[PDB]
Amino acid sequence: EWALTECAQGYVTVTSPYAPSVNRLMPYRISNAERQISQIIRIMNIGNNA
Amino acid sequence: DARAITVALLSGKYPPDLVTNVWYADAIYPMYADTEVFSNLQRDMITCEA
Amino acid sequence: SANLFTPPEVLLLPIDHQPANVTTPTLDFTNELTNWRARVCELMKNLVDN
Amino acid sequence: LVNEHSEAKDEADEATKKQAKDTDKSKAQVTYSDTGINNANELSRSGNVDNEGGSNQKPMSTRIAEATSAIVSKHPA
Amino acid sequence: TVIQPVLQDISVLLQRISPLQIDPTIISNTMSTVSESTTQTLSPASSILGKLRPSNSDFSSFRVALAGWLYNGVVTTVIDDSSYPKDGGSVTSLENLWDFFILALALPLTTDPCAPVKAFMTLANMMVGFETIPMDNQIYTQSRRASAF
Amino acid sequence: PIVQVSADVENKKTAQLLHADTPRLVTWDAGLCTSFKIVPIVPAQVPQDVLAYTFFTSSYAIQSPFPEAAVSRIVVHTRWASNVDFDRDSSVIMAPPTENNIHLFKQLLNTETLSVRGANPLMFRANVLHMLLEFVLDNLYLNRHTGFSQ
Amino acid sequence: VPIPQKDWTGPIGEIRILKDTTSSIARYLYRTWYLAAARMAAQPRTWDPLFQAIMRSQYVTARGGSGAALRESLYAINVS
Amino acid sequence: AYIAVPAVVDSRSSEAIGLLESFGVDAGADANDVSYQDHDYVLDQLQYMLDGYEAGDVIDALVHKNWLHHSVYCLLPPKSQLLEYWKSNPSAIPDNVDRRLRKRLMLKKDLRKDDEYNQLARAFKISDVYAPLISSTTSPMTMIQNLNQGEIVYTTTDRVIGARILLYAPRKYYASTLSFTMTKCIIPVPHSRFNVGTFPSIATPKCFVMSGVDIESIPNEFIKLFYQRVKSVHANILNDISPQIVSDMINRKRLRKRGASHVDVYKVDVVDMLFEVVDVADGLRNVSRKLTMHTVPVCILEMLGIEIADYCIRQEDGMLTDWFLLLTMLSDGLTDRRTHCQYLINPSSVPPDVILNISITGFINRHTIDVMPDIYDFVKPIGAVLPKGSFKSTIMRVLDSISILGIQIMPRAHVVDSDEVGEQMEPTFEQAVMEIYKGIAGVDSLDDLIKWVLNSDLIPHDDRLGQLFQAFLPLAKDLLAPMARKFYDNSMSEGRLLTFAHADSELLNANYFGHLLRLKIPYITEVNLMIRKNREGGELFQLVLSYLYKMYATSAQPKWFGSLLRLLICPWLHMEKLIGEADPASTSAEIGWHIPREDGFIPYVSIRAPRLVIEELMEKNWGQYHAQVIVVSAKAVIKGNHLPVKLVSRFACFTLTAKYEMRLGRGAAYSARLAFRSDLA
Amino acid sequence: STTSGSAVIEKVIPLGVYASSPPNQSINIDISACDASITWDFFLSVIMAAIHEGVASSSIGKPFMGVPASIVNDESVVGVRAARPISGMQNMIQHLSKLYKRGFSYRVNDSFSPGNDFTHMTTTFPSGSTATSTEHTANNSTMMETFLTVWGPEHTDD
RNA sequence: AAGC
RNA sequence: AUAUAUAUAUAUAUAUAUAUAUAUAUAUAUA
RNA sequence: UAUAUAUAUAUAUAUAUAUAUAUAUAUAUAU
Repeated sequence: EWALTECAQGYVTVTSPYAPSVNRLMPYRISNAERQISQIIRIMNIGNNA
Repeated sequence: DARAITVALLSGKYPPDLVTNVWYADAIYPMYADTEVFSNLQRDMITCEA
Repeated sequence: SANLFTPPEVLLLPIDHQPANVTTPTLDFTNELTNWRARVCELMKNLVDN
Repeated sequence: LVNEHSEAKDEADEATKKQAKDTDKSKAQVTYSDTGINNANELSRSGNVDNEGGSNQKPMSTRIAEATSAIVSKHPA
Repeated sequence: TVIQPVLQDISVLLQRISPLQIDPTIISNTMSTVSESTTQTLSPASSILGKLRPSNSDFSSFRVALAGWLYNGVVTTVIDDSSYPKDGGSVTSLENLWDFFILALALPLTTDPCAPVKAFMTLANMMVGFETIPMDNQIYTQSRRASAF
Repeated sequence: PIVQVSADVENKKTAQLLHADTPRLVTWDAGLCTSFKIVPIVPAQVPQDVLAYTFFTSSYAIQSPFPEAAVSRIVVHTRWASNVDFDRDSSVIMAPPTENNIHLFKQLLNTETLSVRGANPLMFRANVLHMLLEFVLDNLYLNRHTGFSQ
Repeated sequence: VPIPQKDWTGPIGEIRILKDTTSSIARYLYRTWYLAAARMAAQPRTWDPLFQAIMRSQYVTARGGSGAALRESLYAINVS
Repeated sequence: AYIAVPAVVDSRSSEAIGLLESFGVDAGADANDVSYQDHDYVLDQLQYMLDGYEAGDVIDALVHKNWLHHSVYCLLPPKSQLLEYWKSNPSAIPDNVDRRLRKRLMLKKDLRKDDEYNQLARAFKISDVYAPLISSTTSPMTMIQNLNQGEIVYTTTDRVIGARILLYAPRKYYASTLSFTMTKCIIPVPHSRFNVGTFPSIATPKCFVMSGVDIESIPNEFIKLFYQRVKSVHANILNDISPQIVSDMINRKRLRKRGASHVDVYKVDVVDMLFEVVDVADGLRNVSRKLTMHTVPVCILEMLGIEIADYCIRQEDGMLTDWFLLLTMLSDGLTDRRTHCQYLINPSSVPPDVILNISITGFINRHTIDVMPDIYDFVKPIGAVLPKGSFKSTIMRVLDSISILGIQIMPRAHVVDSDEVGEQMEPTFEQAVMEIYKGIAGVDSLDDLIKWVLNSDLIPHDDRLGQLFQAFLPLAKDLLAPMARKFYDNSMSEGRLLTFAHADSELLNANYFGHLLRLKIPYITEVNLMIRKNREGGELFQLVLSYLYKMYATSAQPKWFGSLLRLLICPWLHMEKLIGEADPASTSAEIGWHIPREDGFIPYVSIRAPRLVIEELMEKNWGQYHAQVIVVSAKAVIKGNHLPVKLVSRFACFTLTAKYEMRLGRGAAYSARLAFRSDLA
Repeated sequence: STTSGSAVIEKVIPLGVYASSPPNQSINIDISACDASITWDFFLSVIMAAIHEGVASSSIGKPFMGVPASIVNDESVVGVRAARPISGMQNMIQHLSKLYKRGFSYRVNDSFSPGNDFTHMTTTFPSGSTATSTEHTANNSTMMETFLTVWGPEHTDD
């Protein structure tokens, strides 16, 4: 919710529960290096093509 | 096209009664229910892994 | 952050950004592009009167 | 065999429905669901889990059935 | 489902024992005023009546609210988010002002421990762009929804 | 025959760029986390003229954790006991050594090999590497908690 | 001299995409029509409702159109 | 509990048909445990929505719908009509309205030139009264969220999705809306422990989804796209379950004929067949390859006994057995399970890639598909195009020996061979092709031509075959085409026939009339030639001929041959399970050309169906179609238009071909209309 | 390419008078039975594919002429068989491709011959449609350019 | 039946 | 003041269709 | 003899649509 609030520049409010949870698994966080590698690969695809 | 961009620069109007913090709160709200970004993150991870 | 040649979080623009301080906009002529249009019009006016 | 979160939500809907009937109105004035609070982490007791914390997708008796059926030996040839 | 009958039944008991009578026409007749025709249709006296809708004669919400006090430790009474102004609202809208009035005047009756904060923030939300306050958190802004507190 | 094709017309880079398929990361396995299977090779010498049949355990129809045979061996068989929801479709399975297993080592570059019973030794390393990669890939699962009984 | 059968992709409904490795002269015809379609579809006037209305009205004339065959063709699926 | 299956589901119909066990889920005791939701109208709304939005975002929004929560739209009229509606019967005005407007609406005066009501109306909008509104500028996600909480959602447009649509004020007020899809009139359901719906939703952490991974196997286009998108976006948050799992969770505490209605016969169940090519050339074995067969109907598998065991597919002769031909003939090709490329079968016993013994392993997919090829608008003669070396004789022989229900479908007399046009000329086409060689420099004999065109590996040089085509094409287009035209013209006279050809361009250039089908085979056709001994000009000549025809063919994707045999057989075999016991006199019918002067009648179509179906057929306008009959060996010709297929039924499996003959004298050309001369009973 | 009618006034007289005048020389080229020479074998199978592909980008998810969008099966890539949304123009292209592949069904009623009426299956391109002349001109120009650029230079040595 |  | 045409409001009558309930007849299944 | 499903005929209740008639108000034309 912090990320979503930040990315919307405060125009959207979202909420999260505040209580003992049951250990959900949400694998979405990766290092910047992987993002840069994927970005470079993606650039090389569109290389010189409109 | 230069003509089109000039037309855009010359003929812009706002809704008759605009309040930005309400307009954006109303417009942006649906678009942060999209979970495509996280999927892209997982795809990016697999790319470097491969 | 997938930025490569720019710092993370940073997004460049070819126009100077100046955050609005009101939520009820009204017409105003203190802008870069307004000045550009005014200068162009004045140049044409000088050209005609030569 | 329904999810605890689902039951907490499903039970909320039924309570709201009977509220409307009790006050002879289509839309209930007071509701137990669709409130402001993000009560997502709520759990309700359900028949999906047993007392050992295991999944009740197979009943206790049947699990005991397979368990002790593998130890039996028959009269020799 | 276990709780619902208990609260509802007590609420009916209170209604059929209290000497108090709820007569919405007290609001209606005491207005008895209306703006003229040539000017714009929006008028404050007419606008508030539409928000109140005196014709409707259901008050279970009031009756239940009293019963909620006896079971604070198991049931928390709150104001439904639909009662808050649309998209946070603004002080520039005559309609949104009445939403603030109705909501602010009714909050003290709920058992919500965070009621005062909600009563405060909902005005701040409407006030964005005219009046600014300092915020400690760099994530949360003044535009945070009030019902989230 | 098997000589293949690689050239592909790829005008649909736009579809890739606008939307990419998500990988299947999380999968659940409810079976045994094993890939090695013990198999009988030669049936046991029962009954026999030395020991009476009343001695042997099999004669009482008792289940055994291990095969009751004259000879038994270990064979790799990925997910031979698993119970998964999504299949990764990369199983590595051999047969008992009394049964031929040549076809596993001629799967990669033996496009020139004529006989069905033969394989080229010079691609043994490549075939082995491919086999190991598939072995790893087929086992990417998360163990699942089912339930117990006293 | 026909186009070799080994120079086509899988079907997309009814159509079949032509590969770019083809030794036939059809490749230039395909390229020309490709660029023509791309330039056509990018014109904003294509999406203007009036343009589409004009195109629809173009073939609405007081001349024959074999309406009878249309009639039994529609009756073949029980539409009156 | 919610389970989504990759098929269209309806509340009343899908229950009568065994939809769950059309997939494989047993669900023995009903006990009113399984419930179905109607999703057809949702599919129609999706199709309508596709006219203003992208498919992807519509699907993404629709996924978040909770199907266990009840809500519905409420279509409203345009504003101007809404006010005038409130003027009539001023008893429906909501209390939220401005009191000035309400007082003015009850004025009972015409309000034509009030000049104060005008301003009030002008400064009025629907959103002032109804909180949740959709005004054709709303993202589908917003609509889905609005239906997720709340029972009534107000809208001013009909282009909405997710639930039913009710009407506000009577139809007279709605003038812009014309669609009659599901708009319920002004006139106004619980959930079982399990619920089955076509769509899969993520509104709950445990809304289950059927197997649904066989995306290619989904028949319907829209459902296929929906499932593909859903798994391509939310692959990691889905609860995939198998039919066995569904059977367990339905029959956990309990385990320890579709009633009576109209039955369609063009819905068949098919399965994927998994097997391997075990080689037992010695006492040991091999696991050479693992292959899959795709579209094998269950009816065939149950008809001819198929267990899972070590089957051998060759006889003492050395060629393949008949049942294996039929089985491979009814499918949609093979596929290797290691490399996912297509697979083709070597018929001959030539060392490279021989198949002698196979072993079945299991059956994975199961779903019901329609059999109607959908290019069957009118009952017309059928022309099938197969390449040379396609077991034509074997297929013809096998088909002829099928006498399922006393009708002997597809007799040898009702099929015409491809080569039949060849011997119409005293010098057949083949010897002209042989003599072509004289027109080529450097070639002095047909043998010289063969060694010139091939490169010692039975491959055309891809250039010399060029001049072979150069010389051959004029021969075909100048000699074969006209004689073929006359041959087909006469052939249509005797009645409906099955026609075989080698390249579709033959039929196109001959102006052939009837349904045109291009079919391929899961075999190597070229190898089928040179093993076939007793050839006239040598086998290599036949190879060259086959190459010439393949080059002669057009550019069009040939479907699998099974798509024809399935339609030819499966409906009849299914119907035998229902009609196999009843009295044939009642459950039989006949359609034919009537000619008044006992009475002249020549059969056209043979119909077999239950009594109710035949009785329903009895009252149809068979007199609408006319033909000219001439004369036992009679023959006729149709004028006007041919018979539409739906006139027969989606029931009442019939005969695809017929031969014209008069049952027991001057030659006459009187007239004809067809009559339902079926039977009295 | 011109668009003039058969009235003598509206044509390009200057073109002809310039072409005939020496030292310029003119070549007169005509296509015999032009409508009968354009079938699915070579032309239609290519033009239909090209038009269908060269429109998806600038037109995704939009109706046209009353024709809506739809979903079709995809098999271009080997192995993978999927579904694919198409625009209104692509729907029209799919249907028109069906029609072109099948052929044409001509109905005849010979008024000068009693008993001469039937249906003739043909592959000849229609003459009464609105796309006849423009399509014929486009293919004429394209084939001429292809000859002048690629085939012709590669087939003569003088 | 009788086009663009 | 009278006649004709157009628009709005109210009342009454008639016809048709769809849904639910009751009665009788025919066909099939179960006891 | 009882129960269930389908079809047909009659009656009651609800909704929609069309037509006719009467009265009142406004506008135009004629005496």
